[PDB]
Amino acid sequence: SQAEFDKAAEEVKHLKTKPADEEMLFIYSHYKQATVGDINTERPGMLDFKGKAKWDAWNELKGTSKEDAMKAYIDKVEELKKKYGI
Repeated sequence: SQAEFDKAAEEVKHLKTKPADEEMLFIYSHYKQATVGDINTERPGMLDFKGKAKWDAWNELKGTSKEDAMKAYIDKVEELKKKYGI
C-alpha cells in the first residue's frame, strides 16, 4: 500500500528516541529504493563520509523491486515504533 508507506514515512520522523546509525541507513536506503528505484546518482566525494555511507547502502539494494522495498521499509518502521516508542 502506498498509503501505508506514506504513513510510516511520517511516523518514523516522530520516534521518541533517535534510531542507531545502522537503523537509519536501513531506513534511508529502503525509502530511496521504494520511491526512486535503483540508485541513479553519483557517489559523493572523498570528504563526504556520511554521504558515501548513505549512497553505498542504497547502492546495495540495486535490483530490489519497489514493492519489496516498501514492505521492508514499513515493517522496519513498525519495529522501530515498538522499540523506541512513539
